[PDB]
Amino acid sequence: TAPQVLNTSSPAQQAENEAKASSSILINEAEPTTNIQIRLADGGRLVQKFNHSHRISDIRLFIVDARPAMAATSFVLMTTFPNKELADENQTLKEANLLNAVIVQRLT
Amino acid sequence: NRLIVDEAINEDNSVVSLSQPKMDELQLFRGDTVLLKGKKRREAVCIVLSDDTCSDEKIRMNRVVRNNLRVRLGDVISIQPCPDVKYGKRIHVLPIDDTVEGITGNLFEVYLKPYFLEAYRPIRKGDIFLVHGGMRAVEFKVVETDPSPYCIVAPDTVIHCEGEPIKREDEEESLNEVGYDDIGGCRKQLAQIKEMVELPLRHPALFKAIGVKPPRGILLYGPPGTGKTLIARAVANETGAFFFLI
Ligand SMILES: Nc1ncnc2c1ncn2[C@@H]1O[C@H](COP(=O)(O)OP(=O)(O)O)[C@@H](O)[C@H]1O
Repeated sequence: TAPQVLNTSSPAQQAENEAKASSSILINEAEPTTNIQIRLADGGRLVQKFNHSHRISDIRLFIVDARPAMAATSFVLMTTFPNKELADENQTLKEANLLNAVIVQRLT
Repeated sequence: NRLIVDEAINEDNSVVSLSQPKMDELQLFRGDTVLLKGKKRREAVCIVLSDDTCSDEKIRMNRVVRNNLRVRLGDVISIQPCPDVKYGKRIHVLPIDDTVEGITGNLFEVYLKPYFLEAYRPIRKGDIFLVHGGMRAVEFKVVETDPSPYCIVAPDTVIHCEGEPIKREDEEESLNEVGYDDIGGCRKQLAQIKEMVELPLRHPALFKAIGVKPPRGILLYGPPGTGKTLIARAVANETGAFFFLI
């Protein structure tokens, strides 16, 4: 449907960008750590590196810092099978049931 | 991945329950492409991470993969991440149990399209699931194999309509489920059989510790009339070897 982004980045800098995006999110050891799983629909690659309590805007910041391909491309994440979308980007993970939930990069 | 299973909640494979503290303990990937294994060498892929109705350490699977890959409720369910598969193009138009109970029509728009919520069927091309609109008891065997491995399909392209009914005999004709419990108490010699087939049981590693395999060839001795077909088929679908009886 919509235009996507191919593998335009270097293979040797993807792990460095993933480490930079992992270090961008603050890590606290006083909370039960929730492993938020994100899979993008631009080829099937998927990573996970997160803390316990954050926001959906922090997930968008993690996606922007992970790769420079979809940083400027408009994208709306979603959860599969409530038939719902992921609005209210300032909401936390526990209130909107984002505890390790399905995140699918959908391009509009 | 060896853990106890939850009881049934719904009757759809397009909704699957979830145990989130156990996924916090384990490592499972996203959603639609997650492998589950088990009996009869049957690898299966469907959705997880969708409903979250039950509690931790027990997860509901669909009934068509409750009877398949296990024996009953209370068994050990296993999970496996199988991501990054490709996209298929309109798997089966052909159901195999209840085509004549009703009307054919377009043969895939009638029953698949009211009964999905963007779950584009990542099931084995030849595997079963009950799907119909009203009566909700129509299985299928997939004949359209546009992707080779376990893959989801693209949303709503066009295919042919060559679906014809067959009697539902294929699963117990070719993949008849038998286990250790399905032979009526031969454990004086069933243990000996299990000892003899354990080195064929997916194990090349102990062949250097055994020298030559003591099963060069095994003879079954029994009275005329006891039957040996299911006894010889017991190692089929428990080892996963190619049976090919003649
Ligand atoms: N020891 C046994 N345990 C369970 N079923 C048996 C046993 N012996 C015979 N049968 C039954 O006899 C029937 C016909 O036997 P046959 O097909 O000749 O070989 P097999 O006995 O290996 O199945 C089968 O339906 C099978 O269930």
